[PDB]
Amino acid sequence: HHMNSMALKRIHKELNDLARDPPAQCSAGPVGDDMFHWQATIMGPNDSPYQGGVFFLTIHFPTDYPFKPPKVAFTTRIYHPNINSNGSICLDILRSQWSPALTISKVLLSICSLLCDPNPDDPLVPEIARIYQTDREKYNRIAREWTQKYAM
Repeated sequence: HHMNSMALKRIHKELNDLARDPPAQCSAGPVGDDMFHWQATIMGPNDSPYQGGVFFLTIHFPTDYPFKPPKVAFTTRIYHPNINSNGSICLDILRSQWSPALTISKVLLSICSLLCDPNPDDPLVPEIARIYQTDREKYNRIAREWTQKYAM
């Protein structure tokens, strides 16, 4: 017979790799004994208006990982064009551009990259995209305000 544990082995591998080479601002791991449900924490990137913030996420790996992406959501509020009040993240690799070559460390690094470099032309929060496009000084000030309001 078969053992059906290859997703679990992949997730374990990815967890061990994460400990040895952490994406710098980030921690992540299983909530308790369930390897398919993780929590994560992202410290606001230093050259970003989220500096000083601590943002919590949930990660749910599918049973057929790595052949489908993990489902990742923010649980902390953030002022960003691509992350909505439900914590949903608009990031290509979590949708059409997922590859089984990717890993949770790559996903966390890409979220951090998104925090630094929003994609305002593919928004989940259209006002925040508008402010980003038209008045970056205002965007950074409000993003700092919200970091202090919700993420510190």
